[PDB]
Amino acid sequence: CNNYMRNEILDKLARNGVFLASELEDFECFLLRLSRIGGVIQDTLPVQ
Amino acid sequence: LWDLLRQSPQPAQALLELLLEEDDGTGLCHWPLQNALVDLIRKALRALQGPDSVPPGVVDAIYGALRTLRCPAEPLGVELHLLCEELLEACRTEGSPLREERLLSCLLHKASRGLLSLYGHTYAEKV
Repeated sequence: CNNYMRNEILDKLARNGVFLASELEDFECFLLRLSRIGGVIQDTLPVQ
Repeated sequence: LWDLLRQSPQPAQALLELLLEEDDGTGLCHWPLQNALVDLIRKALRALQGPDSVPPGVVDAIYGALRTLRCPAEPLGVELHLLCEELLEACRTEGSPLREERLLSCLLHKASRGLLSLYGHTYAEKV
């Protein structure tokens, strides 16, 4: 789709864990995924 | 069109990425957009610097405008270190919605680690 739709939709993919590593390599997408949630970590996260 | 700052990090992120173009070089094109969004955050904060109640945006739109600011590394003007010290000496405060802390939380990008170092220098200055 478009760009914002992609950010929040892969965000859907990731708030639960669609394990696709392309973004995690993708410097813009990787930085977004790690830190853009407020840093690369969380409290007791959905990525245990 | 500054309303996508709050609207979504999907939206604020997409606007910051596409409006100024992703130029991977020394080109200074469309720096006014990042500077103006930086200033929008700067207003939202400098105004939050007292006891006034923060309306909607100093909690999402100030953040989006700031995320739209590539006030980058390399030798820059007084604004980069000034806003760096702002976020940092802001992390030396509380009560309204700004700091260097959530700043660092949601402000890890290509044009930001060097500004973070500048924030270190000016934050030693503030402390």
